[PDB]
Amino acid sequence: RQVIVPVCMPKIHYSPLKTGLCYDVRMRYHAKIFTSYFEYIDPHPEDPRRIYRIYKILAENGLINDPTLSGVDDLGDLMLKIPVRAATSEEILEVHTKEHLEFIESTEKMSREELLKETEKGDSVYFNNDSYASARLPCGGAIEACKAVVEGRVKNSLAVVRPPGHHAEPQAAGGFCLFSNVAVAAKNILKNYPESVRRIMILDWDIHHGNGTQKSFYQDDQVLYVSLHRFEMGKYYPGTIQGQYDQTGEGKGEGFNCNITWPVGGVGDAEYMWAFEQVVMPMGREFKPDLVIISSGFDAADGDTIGQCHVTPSCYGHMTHMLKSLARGNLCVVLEGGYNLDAIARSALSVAKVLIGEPPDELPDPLSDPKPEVIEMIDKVIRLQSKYWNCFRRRHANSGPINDSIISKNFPLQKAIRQQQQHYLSDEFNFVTLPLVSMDLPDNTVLCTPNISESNTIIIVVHDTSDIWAKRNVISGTIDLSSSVIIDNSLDFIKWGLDRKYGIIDVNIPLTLFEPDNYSGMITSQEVLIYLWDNYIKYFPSVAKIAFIGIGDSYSGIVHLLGHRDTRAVTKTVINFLGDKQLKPLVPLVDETLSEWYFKNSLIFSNNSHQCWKKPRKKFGRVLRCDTDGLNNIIEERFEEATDFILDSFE
Amino acid sequence: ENSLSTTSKSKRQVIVPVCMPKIHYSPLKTGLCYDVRMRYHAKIFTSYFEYIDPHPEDPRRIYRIYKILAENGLINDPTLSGVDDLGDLMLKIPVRAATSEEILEVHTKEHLEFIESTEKMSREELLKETEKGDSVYFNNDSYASARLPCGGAIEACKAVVEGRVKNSLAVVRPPGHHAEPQAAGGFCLFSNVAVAAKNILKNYPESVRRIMILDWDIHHGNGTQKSFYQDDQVLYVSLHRFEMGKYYPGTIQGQYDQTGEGKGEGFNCNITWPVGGVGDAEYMWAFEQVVMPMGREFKPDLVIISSGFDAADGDTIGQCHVTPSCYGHMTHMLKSLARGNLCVVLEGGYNLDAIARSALSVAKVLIGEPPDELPDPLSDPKPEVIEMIDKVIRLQSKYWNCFRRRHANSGCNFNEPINDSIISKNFPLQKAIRQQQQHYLSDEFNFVTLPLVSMDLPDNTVLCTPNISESNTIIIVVHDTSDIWAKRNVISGTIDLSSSVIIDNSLDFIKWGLDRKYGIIDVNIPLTLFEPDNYSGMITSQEVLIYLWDNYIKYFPSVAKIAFIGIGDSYSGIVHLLGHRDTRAVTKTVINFLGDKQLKPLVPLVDETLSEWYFKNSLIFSNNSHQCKKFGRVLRCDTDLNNIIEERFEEATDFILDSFE
Ligand SMILES: [Zn+2]
Ligand SMILES: [Zn+2]
Repeated sequence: RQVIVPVCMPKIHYSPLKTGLCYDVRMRYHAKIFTSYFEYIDPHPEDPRRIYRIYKILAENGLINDPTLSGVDDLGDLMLKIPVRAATSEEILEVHTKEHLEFIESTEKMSREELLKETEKGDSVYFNNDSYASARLPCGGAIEACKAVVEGRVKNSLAVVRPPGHHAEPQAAGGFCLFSNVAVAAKNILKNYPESVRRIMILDWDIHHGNGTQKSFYQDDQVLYVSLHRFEMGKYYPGTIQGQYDQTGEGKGEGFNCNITWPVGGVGDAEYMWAFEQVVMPMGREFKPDLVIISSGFDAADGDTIGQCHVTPSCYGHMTHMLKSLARGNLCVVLEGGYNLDAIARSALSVAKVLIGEPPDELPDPLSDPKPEVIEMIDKVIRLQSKYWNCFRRRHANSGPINDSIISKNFPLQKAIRQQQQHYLSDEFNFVTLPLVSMDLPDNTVLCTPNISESNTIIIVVHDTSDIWAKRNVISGTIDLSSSVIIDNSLDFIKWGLDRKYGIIDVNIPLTLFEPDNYSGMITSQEVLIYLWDNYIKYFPSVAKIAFIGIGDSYSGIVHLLGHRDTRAVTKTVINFLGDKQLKPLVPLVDETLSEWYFKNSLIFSNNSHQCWKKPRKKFGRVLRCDTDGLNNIIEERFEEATDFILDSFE
Repeated sequence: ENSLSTTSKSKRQVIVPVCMPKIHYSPLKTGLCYDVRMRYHAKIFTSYFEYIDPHPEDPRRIYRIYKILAENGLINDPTLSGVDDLGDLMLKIPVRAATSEEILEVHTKEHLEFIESTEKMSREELLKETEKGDSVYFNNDSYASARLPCGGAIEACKAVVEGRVKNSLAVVRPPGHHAEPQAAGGFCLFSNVAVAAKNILKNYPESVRRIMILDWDIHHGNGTQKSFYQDDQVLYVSLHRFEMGKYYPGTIQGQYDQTGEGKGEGFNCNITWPVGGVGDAEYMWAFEQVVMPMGREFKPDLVIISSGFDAADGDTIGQCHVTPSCYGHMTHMLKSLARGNLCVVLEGGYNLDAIARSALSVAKVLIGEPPDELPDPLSDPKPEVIEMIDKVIRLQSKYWNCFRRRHANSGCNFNEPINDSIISKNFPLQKAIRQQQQHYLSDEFNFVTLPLVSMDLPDNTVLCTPNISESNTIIIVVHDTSDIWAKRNVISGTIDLSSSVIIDNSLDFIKWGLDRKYGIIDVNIPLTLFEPDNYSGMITSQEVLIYLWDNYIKYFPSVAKIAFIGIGDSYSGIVHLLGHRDTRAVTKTVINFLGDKQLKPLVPLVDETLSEWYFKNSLIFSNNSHQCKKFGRVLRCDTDLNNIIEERFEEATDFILDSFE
C-alpha cells in the first residue's frame, strides 16, 4: 500500500509501426513491342510480371489480408502504402542531361517505327507508347519512399518497382532503364534536407552494373556507392569501366565508391554473406550513413536464367536483418531487375518477414565454402579503400611492387625442406638415399627404402616441394614467418607403404621459377623415370606390383614412362594428385590400347575450379573432379580410397 | 485527368479467406520474472556497520534495474512486487522451487544438505562458512528462498521452448557462474545457469538438443565451465579478463586455448582480455569475428544468454568502457543466428548504474527494436585484441569449416600435433630458416649455436659465433622472423613459393661484420613459437637478455665496444636491458631498423643518462609509409624497409666506423 510508481505510458521507439511498401498497378504497362519470335524463347528480360508474383507471395502468405490482389485502403496493422503521384523534372535533372529528358518527353508523341529506330540505337533497351509516367513514377516514388524513410514515417520501406533505373546514364541511357530512380532520390533527399539526410549509403547487388547510378554520385562524397555485379567487359551486359574496382570516386568522393564484380555466374550464399560481412559492415559504420538505399535485382539468384546462381532466399533475409541493424531503421530496400519469376518469390517471402520484424530463418546450406573468385576479388578493393579509409587500415595490416632486382642474393627456400624431410624420414622410417648419379639433381633427393631389389611391390612417390602455409600478422605489414607451417604432403602414403612393408622410393622435384607449368621439373621427371626404368628395374628380376604416385607436378614424366616404355609388364596402376596443375594426357603412340588401359586402371584427381568443368577426351583417362581444395585435402582425405583402389589393383 | 481508369464494376471474388496469419516470431511478448523472495539472503557483518557500502551481491540491484524498467512505463503495478498485470507489452513468469531432483542432477548431496544446514546454522557458524567457503555470503535463512533462483532458472525456459514467449530474461540473485557440484565461490549459492541449462534438455529432449551459451560477464563463468566441459551438445562462449590469476577467478581454465574436453571439444570458446579498459570497438569487432560464422555453421536450438555488465561504461571492477549501445547491438544481431531461441540471465554488473543503462538498452532492443548506432564509428581497437583473435581463429580450422577457406587457414590443420613428429605433417618453418641458416652459415663460415639451457624453449633457436669469449668486439644482431613478398593466395593461407622473395637483411650485417672480423650472437625471436601457448616473447626475450648480460657478457676477458643491432620489434627488449643494466662503458653503439613497427616504452633502471648515452649511441631508421627526444635519433627515411636498408646500411656502418674513426 506504500506506493513508488503510478500507471504510466510505455516508452519505445521502433515496432509499434508498420512496413511501408511501393507498388503500383500502372508500372506494368511499360513493355516490349513485338518484333521477333526469339523474344518468346528469351526469358522476357524485363518482364512486367515480376511485380505481382512477389505481390502474390506476400499477400497469400498471410502478411496482407486482401480479397482482390489490388488496392483496398484497409491495409491491416503491418503494411503502409506510399502514395505516388506524377512528379516533376528538376529532380530528374539533378542527374540527367535535359535533352535526355526531352528524348523521353518525345516518346509521349512518337510513332512506332521511331521507337524501333531508338531501340535499335539504344544499348539493349526497350520502350513503349506507355512509358512516360513509367519513367517518372519510379523516381518520384523513390523520393516519396525515402522522405518517409529518414523522418521515420515508415519503420522500413521497400519498392517492388519496375522499370529499373541503374542503366540510365545522364547523357543517353542504354540498358532497359528509362530514368534512374535511386540516384534522383539520393540527390533530392540531400538537397531537400541536409539536416536529417547527412550521408547515404547506396548498395546494389543487381548483377548488371549500376552505370546509371554510379556517375550521378561518382563525384559526390555524401553517397557511399557500393556496387555488386558481373563485370564481363563486353560479353554480359554492360561491362563499363565504371564497374571496375579502380572507381574509388572522384575528388571529394574519393573513397566513397566501392565496386565488387563477379567473374562467373553460379555462386551461392556465403559468397554474398562473407563478402557482406567483410566490406559492408565496417565502412557502413565508419562512413556513418543515415539511410542505406538497398538495391535488389533478381538477375542474381537461384533459378535465374542468366545469372544462374545458387543463392538462397535466407542469405537475402540475413543481409536484410544486418542492414536493418546497420541503419537505425532508415531502410529503403528497392528492386531493379529480374528474368525468372521463381527466384523472386522465395526471396521476397524470406525478406519481407524480416522487414516486418521477424528474424530470418536458419541457413539451408550453412556450408557454401565460397568460390575463390569471391575470395580473391575484394582484396584489391580493400587495398584502394585502405588507401582511403581508416576502417580497413590496421584491421588487416594495411597502412595506406617496388623492386625486382634483389633476386641474386636470396634465402634459397627449398634446401632445408628436403634436408628436414631427409632427417626425419631417415630416422623414423630410415630412408636410404640411393642416388641417381650421372644426372643433375641434389644428392639427398631420391630416398629409397633399403633392399628395394628384393622388395617386389614398389610404391614410388614423386612430388614437388612441400606446401608452405603461413600466417601474416595484423599489426604492421609483413608475414609472420615462424608460423609458416611446412605441409609435408608425402608422409601418410609412405606410412601406408611401410605399413604393408613395400619398397618405398620417394623423389622430390625442385620446381621451376615464375612459371605457369612446372616444365623443367617435368623434364627431369622424364630423366628420372626413363633412367630408373632403363637402368635398374629391368635388372631387378624379383619385381611385381609397382605403383607410381605423383603429387602435384611432373605427371608427364610418368606419362612418358607409360607411352614410351612398356613399364606395365611389372607396374599396374598410376596415382596422381594433380589438383590445380595442368593436364598431362597420355599421347597414343604405339596404339590407343595402352591409352585404353590407362583409361581403365589409373587415377588422376584435379580441382573443382581447375581448367575444365565450365565431356573431355579418353586420353586424359579418368580425371576426377574434387571440391575439397588443396593437395593436402585430398592427400589426408582420400587416403582410404587410394589404399582401396591400388590394393584392388594389387591383391 | 488520367488515361486508363479500369472498369471493375463487379463483386470482386475473394482470393484468400478469413484466417490467422503465418507469422512465426513476435505475436507474443517478453517474459519477465520477479519475486521479492530473492531479495532476502545477505551477509553477517563483524567489525563495523558495513551498510555504508552496498556489497557487490546485493538485494536491491534487481530492484534498481527493475525500477529503471518501472520508469519506462512497462509496469502498471504500484507496489513493484511480482504480479502479472502490467499493460500489453510483456508478460510475467511464475517461480516454483528448484526441487532436489531438479538440482541434484549435477550437485553433490553434501552441497544440498549443507545449504539446508546453513539454513539453520548459528551466527558464529554463518561467519565460519563465510570465511571457510570463500567469497560466499551467509545468514540464517537460505533454503526456503535459495530454491527459487534455480527454480525460476528452470521454469522460465519452458515458456520459451513451448512458444509462449519469443525470448525472455532472467533477473536473478545470487549468481551462478562460479558454482560447482562439490564447491562454490563468487557469491554463488547454486549454479543458476547450469541448473538453467541442463533441465530444458533433460525434461525435453524432444525439441532442443544443442544449446549455445553466451557469457560476457568479465569474471569467467568458471563453475559452469566445468559443468558442461565434456558435454558435446552445449557450445559455450565466455569473454573475460585473465590477468595471470589476479582477476577473479583467474585460473588456467579461464584461458582462450580451452577448446573443451573429451567429446566436448569445439564446444568451449574463451576470450581473454590481456588488458582492460575496452570499449565498444573490441566487442563489435569480436562479436562479428567468431560468434556469427560459427553460429551460422553450428545453428543451435537454444541460446542461453549469460549477461554481465561488469565491463560496462560506468562499472568499476571490470574497469572497461563498453557503452550500452554496444550491448544493444550485440542484443540485436543475435536474433538472426538462432531462430530467436534466446533467454537472458543476469550474471554480472556491480556498479548500480552501468548495469541499469546497459540492461535498459538490452530491454529496449529485445522488446523489438534496433539500438542506437555506435557514437564512435572510427573506433579503432587495441591491436593486441585483433592479435589474440587471430590466435582464436588460428586453431578453429582444426575443427570448423566456416573459419577455414575464408580466413586463409585451409592448408594447415592443427589436428596434426605441430612438431617434428610424423603425425604432424605440418612443420615449423622458423626451424627450417634456422636449420638452413645453421647449415648455410656452417658451410659458409663455420657458425655455431647457443643453448638456451635454463630457458623454456627448444635448443636450436639462437646462434652465435665460435669463441664469443675472445671476441673482443661484439655486434649483437637481434632479429625477428624475416620478410617475404608474394601474391596472396588468400583461399588457403598457403603461398606461391615462386612469387615469394625472402630477404635475409640481417645476414648482410653479419657479412659486413665479417668485413669487421668481430663477434656476433645471432639472437632470434620466433614470435612465441606457439607451443607453450600462454606466451609473450617480449618478456621472455628480456629474460634471455638478462640471461646473456648477467650470465655471460660482462664476465668476458677482453670485452669492449659492444654493438647492438635490433630489428623492429626485436629492438624492444634492448629498450629493456639497456634500461635495466648499465652497459655504457662497454657499448660503442646500438642500432635499430624499426620500419613501420610501433615505439617501445622506455624503462630505465640504473641512471638517467641512459637516454642521452643511447641518444649518442643510436642510429634508428624507420619506414616512409610508417610516417614516423628520449627515443634516440629516430630517422624516418625515404626510399621505402629494404630500400632504406640499402639506403641507410652505409649510414649505420659509417657511424660505426667513425665511432672507430
Ligand atoms: Zn536492375
Ligand atoms: Zn562480474
